[PDB]
Amino acid sequence: SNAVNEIVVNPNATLDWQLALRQAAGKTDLARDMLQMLLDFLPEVRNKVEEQLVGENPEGLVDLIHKLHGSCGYSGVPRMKNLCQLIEQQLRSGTKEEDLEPELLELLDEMDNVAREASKILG
Ligand SMILES: [Ca+2]
Repeated sequence: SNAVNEIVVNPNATLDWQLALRQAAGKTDLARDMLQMLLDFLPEVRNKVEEQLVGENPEGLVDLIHKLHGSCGYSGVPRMKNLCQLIEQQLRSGTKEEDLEPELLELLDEMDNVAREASKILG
């Protein structure tokens, strides 16, 4: 099927600011900076994921997804973090990379969703 999942069950599945604060010593400034740094990293990941999706077989995909997974842990982006877990764990279990295209497309979508939520959160 061409379809991927576009249902986000609740906007806190995209950005959970109370989770973000809980991971940043309860500090607004640190949670701010960590979210900013995540947003500034996403385009590098987007570009690699797009290359993968069009058959360029880029080097370093799983290691970059792993890095994004870790980065998510410093903030509060549950859907994104879990997408990274799905992608990496499937890749580690030997799944052909082409089979994971739906999750890669969902990750691209979630990058946009996170940016939208991030642009509002501190007002
Ligand atoms: Ca922590």
